[PDB]
Amino acid sequence: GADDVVDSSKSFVMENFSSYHGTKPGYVDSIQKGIQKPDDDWKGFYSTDNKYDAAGYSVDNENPLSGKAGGVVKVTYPGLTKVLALKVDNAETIKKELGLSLTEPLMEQVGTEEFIKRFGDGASRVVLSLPFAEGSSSVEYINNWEQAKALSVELEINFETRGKRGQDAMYEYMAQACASCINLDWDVIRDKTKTKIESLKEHGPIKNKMSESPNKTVSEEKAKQYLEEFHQTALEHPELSELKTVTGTNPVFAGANYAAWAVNVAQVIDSETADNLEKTTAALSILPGIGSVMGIADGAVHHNTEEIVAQSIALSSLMVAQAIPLVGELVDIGFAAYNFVESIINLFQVVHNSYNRPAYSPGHKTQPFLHDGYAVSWNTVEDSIIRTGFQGESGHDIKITAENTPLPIAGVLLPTIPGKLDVNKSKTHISVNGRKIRMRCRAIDGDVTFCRPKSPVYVGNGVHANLHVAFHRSSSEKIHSNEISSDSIGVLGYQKTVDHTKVNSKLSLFFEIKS
Amino acid sequence: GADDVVDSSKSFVMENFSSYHGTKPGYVDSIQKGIQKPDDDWKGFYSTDNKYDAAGYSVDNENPLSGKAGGVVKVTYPGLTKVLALKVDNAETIKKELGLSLTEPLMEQVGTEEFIKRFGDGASRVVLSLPFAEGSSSVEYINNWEQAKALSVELEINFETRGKRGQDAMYEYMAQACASCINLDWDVIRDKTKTKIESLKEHGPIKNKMSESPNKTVSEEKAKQYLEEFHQTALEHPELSELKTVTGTNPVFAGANYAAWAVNVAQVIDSETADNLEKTTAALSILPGIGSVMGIADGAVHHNTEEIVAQSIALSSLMVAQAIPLVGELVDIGFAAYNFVESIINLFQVVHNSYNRPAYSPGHKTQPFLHDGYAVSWNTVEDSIIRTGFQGESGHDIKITAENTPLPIAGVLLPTIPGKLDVNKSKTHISVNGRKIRMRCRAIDGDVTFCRPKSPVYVGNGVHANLHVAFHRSSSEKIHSNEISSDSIGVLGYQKTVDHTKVNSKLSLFFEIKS
Ligand SMILES: NC(=O)c1ccc[n+]([C@@H]2O[C@H](COP(=O)([O-])OP(=O)(O)OC[C@H]3O[C@@H](n4cnc5c(N)ncnc54)[C@H](O)[C@@H]3O)[C@@H](O)[C@H]2O)c1
Ligand SMILES: NC(=O)c1ccc[n+]([C@@H]2O[C@H](COP(=O)([O-])OP(=O)(O)OC[C@H]3O[C@@H](n4cnc5c(N)ncnc54)[C@H](O)[C@@H]3O)[C@@H](O)[C@H]2O)c1
Repeated sequence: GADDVVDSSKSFVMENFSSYHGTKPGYVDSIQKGIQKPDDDWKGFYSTDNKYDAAGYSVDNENPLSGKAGGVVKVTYPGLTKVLALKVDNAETIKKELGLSLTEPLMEQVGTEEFIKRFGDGASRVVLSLPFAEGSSSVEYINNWEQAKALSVELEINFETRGKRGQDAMYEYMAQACASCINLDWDVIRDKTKTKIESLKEHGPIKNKMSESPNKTVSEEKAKQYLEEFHQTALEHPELSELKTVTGTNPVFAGANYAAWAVNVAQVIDSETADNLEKTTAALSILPGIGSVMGIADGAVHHNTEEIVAQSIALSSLMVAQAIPLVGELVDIGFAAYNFVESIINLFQVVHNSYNRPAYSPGHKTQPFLHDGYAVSWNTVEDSIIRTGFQGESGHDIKITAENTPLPIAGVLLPTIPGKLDVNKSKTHISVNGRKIRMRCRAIDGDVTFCRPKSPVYVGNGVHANLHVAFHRSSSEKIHSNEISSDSIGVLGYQKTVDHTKVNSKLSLFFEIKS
Repeated sequence: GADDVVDSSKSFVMENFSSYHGTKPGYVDSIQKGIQKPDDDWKGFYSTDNKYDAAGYSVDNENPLSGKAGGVVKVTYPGLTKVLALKVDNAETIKKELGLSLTEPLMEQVGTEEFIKRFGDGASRVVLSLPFAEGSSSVEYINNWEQAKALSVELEINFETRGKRGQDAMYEYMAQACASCINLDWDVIRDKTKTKIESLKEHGPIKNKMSESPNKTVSEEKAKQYLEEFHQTALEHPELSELKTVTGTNPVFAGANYAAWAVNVAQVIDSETADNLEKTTAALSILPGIGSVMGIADGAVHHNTEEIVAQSIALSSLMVAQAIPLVGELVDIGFAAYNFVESIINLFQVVHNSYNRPAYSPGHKTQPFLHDGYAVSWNTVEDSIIRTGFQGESGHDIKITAENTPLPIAGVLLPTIPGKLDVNKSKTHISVNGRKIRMRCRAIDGDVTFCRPKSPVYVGNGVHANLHVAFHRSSSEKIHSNEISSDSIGVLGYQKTVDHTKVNSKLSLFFEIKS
């Protein structure tokens, strides 16, 4: 009953149990006067244990994208509060398993004396606990509206009082979460951006380059052509010197990408959109290629300095202005320097926040490694863990497929500890659409066993494989932090005779040793 | 104990319990005389319930790729046999949970009187049952060597007696599994191939085109250039007319791809490799681009006629011959018409076998939909099922990420049955690296609700999202086969103002209604 829906390991009675609530502009002051009710099973006051998670619930409901953020308040229950952690979020299952009345709203029942007597363990009330979200270690608290009347409300922060532009106050606060960490000063970036734009517009070669602008609707291919030369010319400016160095190698940061982005923007911004930050943001947010200007690629935010960020934004701003008359419909005039910059700043902040949050990189846990047309991932989280300290076997499933045409899997490289952790050659195989292919595994240079499929393996649209790696433990001795050669399994795809040195496509699955 | 490792639902006592075993050339006749033993926990005789799965175990152990296939025999146990289905393949877990001696080999213990008395349910012996493989509905039987001595062995098929070339006899037999079904006559294809090659070599314009071959080591870029013109010229031949029509539209079947493939082959075939079928096959099997010649793309085998397959193979054969002197190292002479054709035929057969086997297409069950840089999939099989016939809620997790740079998720389109099956707007959200974004969902034209994220959603390397769709059932009435608008959920990525008509990247997740 209660075992099916309640997580005892994670429930607890606490004195002065505190949590956080994010609220909208206009209510930061009135909410500190008291919590009050402004499916039914879930009608309740919502808080979280994470204040920066609370912050995300503070944006003006009618302008969720660019709107103003209100604040975060701390709500404390005096006395003893019982946090009942739930293993399911289906209310009928909860009411049933907890033997509750299958009719009255779950939350309504949570605030009854009987319910508090039964699962409160002496606490004055009960607050439901649920995981905040997939990919979050935060929890979500669900307070019964009546019991919530006992909450003491204190202010955490009022983003509006910080008097900063856009959602700068909210994002810089959340950034406090990680003290890597992208902790940028947007006031500094906002100011450098304006200065740079100014210096660029008022610039000999740039103004000269502008002269040659067809300054009339031209074809898209000609637009990009002009834009790529403009970009090249603009990057010579002393103000964009660092950006010239940082964007020199990675192809994602090339001029063609800036030009591509610039024309794409100029194309979707009509006059009414441009005269609205919310409308600009919604328009820009669905465009591809924003990574070229943000300097984000290969899993890293490369433009992580106020100086380089401001040069990148100033650069695309100038180009959007050039692109508007060639492939647009409005007066680039303000847009490029006004809402374009305001909207893009906001988007950077959204993406920087994502990378500041703890997340699994490709090939880790059940997160896919996408590369060369292939998609590989550990079938389950348990699969990605190699347990140690016992004599025995273990199996590990790795899912494999390719996007379209049939691509080969040459085999798989596995890290070992010869004697302690070995490949179990008889249980290691790969099934392609069910055809269980046996593998010829051989120890190679450097504590790695290379296993090859006995027959050809190809994956693609409609064709998938399950790589089942079996390992053998010769002793109970725990593998130690030096023992295994590496922390990944390497699935090898096709062979490319590139760099005059033939090599395979490598698809890595990262593991952790435990127990 | 036994509940933890034994699947009662799938175990049974059967009279004359039969199964199949695939064996190597040289043993098809001697194995019919009796089963006899030629980790330890798993030492046993191996059979399966699928004869075409058995067939795959018949290839000459020293030439697993191109070698000769022996046969399949049927092994029958007289009397009553108890098939004990196992829920785990870890022998220590089995011996422990079944209270067996944790020392003696599991299989050794399976052939004891005591063990047969305990779990045989009166049957003369016990055979272990295990799922054959991930992606297979077949089972694997594990016979105790001693008890296996009672088996009656009958012949199913001897591929060698069929007297066909390569592994034609084995693959055409397996093809019998699906009676779509690629059931090709390789003798016919082999014969048409030779005829076509002949007609091409002895052909005015082709011979003329050959004349102009630099016929000496030229650069790779020049090689492809010559090869693309040669290809174009060769496709005009009356013998390759159908192939000219079938390869006209899909870019994967273009001449650049044939030329690319041709030079890639010529590049990896040295003399010793070329004089060995096993070595040729192993060499070719790791090359990319085989889908252009097989005519396989977008999840379908397009070249599915003996006529069109033979034209495709004849065409690449001619080109490999041209590519050898330009970007190779041997005498194209025999290779292109000898082992090249033998090896490629084998590879086609491997891939056709994959597509003949039941498999889940992208976006179905936990199989990923890969498109436009995004990777999306149902978190679990249960998620991909929408259950009906009850009043209540259900949640469905969809995993989302993109390969590299930050790409947007505009929102998600969901099929409904207004009144009966609705979107639960309060529980439907998307978490990006943990940031739980709420969604504005609105009913639109045609029994579809479009939900948009309240704030910008971008995914890419290091950034992932979990789309959690919540549905609401207003009555116990079962959704019927006409009710829901479609069988998929459509996640929308970036917007491309292509075809002068702007559209989003569409990523579909296919579901099934059940219960
Ligand atoms: N806002 C949060 O901190 C928070 C925390 C965890 C989860 N959530 C999630 O967000 C969704 C909606 O929750 P929500 O709280 O933003 O919205 P809600 O739908 O409950 O609306 C209540 C809104 O009115 C405001 N309000 C103003 N004065 C109040 C007062 N005196 N007492 C109580 N509320 C007052 C709240 O701040 C909130 O913005 C939830 O269903 C849950 O998924 C929100
Ligand atoms: N061959 C099959 O039909 C079959 C079926 C299901 C699973 N498997 C799998 O293939 C792996 C190895 O099994 P396997 O059977 O190919 O190889 P094995 O390692 O048990 O080797 C025995 C080989 O010797 C042969 N043999 C010849 N005469 C025999 C005789 N008189 N009695 C018994 N065996 C005789 C068998 O045909 C087989 O080819 C298994 O571990 C399992 O994963 C094989």
